[PDB]
Amino acid sequence: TVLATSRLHIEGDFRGYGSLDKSPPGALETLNRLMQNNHDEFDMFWRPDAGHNHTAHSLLSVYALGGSSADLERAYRDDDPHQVPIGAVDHSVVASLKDPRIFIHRMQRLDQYSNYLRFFEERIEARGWKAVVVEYLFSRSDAAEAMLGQLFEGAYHPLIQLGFGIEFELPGLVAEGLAHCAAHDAANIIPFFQKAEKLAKSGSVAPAPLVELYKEVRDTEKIRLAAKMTQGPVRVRDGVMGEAQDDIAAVAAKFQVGPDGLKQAIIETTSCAAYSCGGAQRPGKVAKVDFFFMHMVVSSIFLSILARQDWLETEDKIRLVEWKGRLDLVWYAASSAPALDRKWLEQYQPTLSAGMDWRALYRAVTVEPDDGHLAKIVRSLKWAEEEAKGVETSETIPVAGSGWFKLAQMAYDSTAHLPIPAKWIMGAGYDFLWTRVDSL
Amino acid sequence: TVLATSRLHIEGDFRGYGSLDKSPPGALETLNRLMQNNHDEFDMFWRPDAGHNHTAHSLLSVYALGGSSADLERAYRDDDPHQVPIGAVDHSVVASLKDPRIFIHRMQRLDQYSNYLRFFEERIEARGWKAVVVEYLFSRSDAAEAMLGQLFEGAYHPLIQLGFGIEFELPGLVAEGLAHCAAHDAANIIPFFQKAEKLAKSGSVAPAPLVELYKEVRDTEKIRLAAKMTQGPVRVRDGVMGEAQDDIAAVAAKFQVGPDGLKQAIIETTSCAAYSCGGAQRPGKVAKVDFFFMHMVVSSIFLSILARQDWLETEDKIRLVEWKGRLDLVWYAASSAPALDRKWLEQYQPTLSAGMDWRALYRAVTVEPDDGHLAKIVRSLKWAEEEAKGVETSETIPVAGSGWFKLAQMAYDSTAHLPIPAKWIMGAGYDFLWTRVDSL
Ligand SMILES: [Fe+3]
Ligand SMILES: [Fe+3]
Repeated sequence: TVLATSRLHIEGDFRGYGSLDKSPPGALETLNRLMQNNHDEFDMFWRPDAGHNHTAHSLLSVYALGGSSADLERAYRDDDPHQVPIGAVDHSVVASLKDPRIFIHRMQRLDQYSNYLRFFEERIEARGWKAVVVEYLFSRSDAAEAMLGQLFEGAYHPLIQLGFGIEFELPGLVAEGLAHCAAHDAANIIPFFQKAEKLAKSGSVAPAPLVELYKEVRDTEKIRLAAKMTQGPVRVRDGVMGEAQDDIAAVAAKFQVGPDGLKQAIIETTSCAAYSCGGAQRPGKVAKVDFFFMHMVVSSIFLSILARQDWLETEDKIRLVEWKGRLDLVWYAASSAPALDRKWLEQYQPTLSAGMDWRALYRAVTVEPDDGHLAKIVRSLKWAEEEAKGVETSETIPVAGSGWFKLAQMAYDSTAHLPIPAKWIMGAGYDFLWTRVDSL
Repeated sequence: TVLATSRLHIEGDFRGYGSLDKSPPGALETLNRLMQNNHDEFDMFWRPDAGHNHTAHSLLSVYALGGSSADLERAYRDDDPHQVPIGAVDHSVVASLKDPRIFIHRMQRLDQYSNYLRFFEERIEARGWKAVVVEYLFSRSDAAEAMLGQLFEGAYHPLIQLGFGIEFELPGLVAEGLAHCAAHDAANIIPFFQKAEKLAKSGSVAPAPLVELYKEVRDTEKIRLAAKMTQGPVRVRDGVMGEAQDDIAAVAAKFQVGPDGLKQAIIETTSCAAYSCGGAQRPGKVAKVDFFFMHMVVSSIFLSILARQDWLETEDKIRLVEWKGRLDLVWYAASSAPALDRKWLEQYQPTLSAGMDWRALYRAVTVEPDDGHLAKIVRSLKWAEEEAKGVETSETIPVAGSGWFKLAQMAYDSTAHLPIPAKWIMGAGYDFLWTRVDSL
């Protein structure tokens, strides 16, 4: 039986957070065709590590930046490597997932994506997508607490997938996000979240600004050196969580958001993530942006979007921002906690993007061969500028004002005209990775 | 203390199995300097999966094919991505490794490579490389039995590393190989070897020709479909061993070598591996060689070399070839057990390599940008021609005579002038991987 949920159709003139120029005629038709092909044909996971399908992200971000049909076609073709046949659905597995104990038991296995997708499309057909999201992420059941930890997995890819689904109110894409969240392999971050939150709610831990928690991670040798360069995509699971889970959980417990603090906590987390990207440069080297710090920035727009959902309690919004800010510390550790300095972004001189404004940089991004991360980071940075409107740099807000566009320029300048593997440095704290980077 | 073992000096006439032209003057001095630099500066593992450092393989193979200094420098620069800083040695761990229970206990952890290297260099300094290899692979201690399974790990890279060391009688390279063997992460192949051998020695399993065991793997649906395309580097651990270990153990138990069978078993295993490579083609597609089948052929020369060692008993030689032939069945399964047909290699018309002899193919391979697999597969095929001199195709020997060189031509034609990722098909049985291969 075909479900109306399985049909992804964007209609009306909503073109995304941080949108500037409207896409020219033809773009929406192209977007709907490609989003549906990707939905129907392709799995969420194309390899065991760092194998998230970015197709939907690249399409929606290029549309939000005002890309034409041909720019969307480029985005789709550039993500050919992310596109592999979707796994066969086992319909008796899908029936059995109604049982919360079987639902939980089958989580954290990549090969279950297509079974969770059918399950969530059926549930969303029966209830709204809103009711299903509350049931499976925010209802405090054993299932939903596991799902909430899973949401941040793999440097925030489930969060990003559900984010887009919620942003465009696309039921089928919300199903993609929930199924991604359920199936994502575990980095042993759930006990990090549980231990950090317990300490945070105990009354034994005084809050501290996030900027100081980045510093504690760097200054704490056991934590800074927990990850190893050659652990690659499993640095969090085998390093930070393997060796220092309790230690970094105690640091993370110090990130505590007051009941009126949701907006400021989004700016604080986003500003620190942006500081990460801009601030981890080396003397005598061209600017490069850390691949992981870039995921910390791209995911920030989805905290802003979830924050404006009327069906979601303020306390759940705050909880999302707390957990994201705490895992930002883990990703900072996994890059070997590089020294950050406000000087690099302040002093940065744009090259390829010299003299561009947002509209010209958006345009330049729509035509740039890329897997979608460029469009995603520049859109997050435009949105951050609006979120943090009238907030200036302070001891606790390291990036603000003209900083947001400067980082977008740096991300464009340091990735344009390069093959994918050369675009982003894979852990700015590891000295050896800077020997493969150009000297000024 | 500096060990004499730590210094790699290749001196004098010996230039490798299947060698033809002598390298011109200057090459030996370049080879010694680069082999030493790689030995002292770089780890064995540069990422957690498919992360083996091929630098020593690419150098020694290019030398054996008669490459000059410039060709060896090319080989070294092409393997730049394989070259990351060698791990800090813990000297108290090194002293503890003399205890066989601590030895066993720290096995199968990649980050121990440098610790096992220093241990094996100290032991080889004291006793000689030959005594240390017998002790740690062939003495049937607990440690040696675990090391013998590890030898075949990651599609034969420890076997290859040790093989080169034994071939050039290079103490320090023997130590690299034994340390690689100890540290390699486990794919759950040890229980496969144990189960297959217990069945073979039981008296209850009749021997069958290897080519009929490839057929049985293909024709047993539970074995053929155990591996999944998107399991990628972990198809063996999570697919063939995860789902079908007992099943494929029972097939592999039928490969049994009699006490006078060593030479014919090397020829049989090498011929079935070559047949894998040349025979897994598709109608209407350009020829491509499977990456894993290529590893099955390149490893085959090191069985021939181990077979000629005076210090190793015939029993042990026979046991190596048995285990290798049995695990070739597992790698065949992991590529989805593609249909094989002798017609493809029989009918193949060389393109780039048309009209070349071995000397000209060797010369062309010395200059081809590559990570070392091209030089390794063409040398194993030349050596296979020598090993199998006077053996013709039969019901059990599916490739012989002119087929060895014809496969070397196909490997050259199908990989030359392509970037590394386009060179070898990563599982010839998976229909989807052929949609990215050029049509005729
Ligand atoms: Fe990503
Ligand atoms: Fe290899």
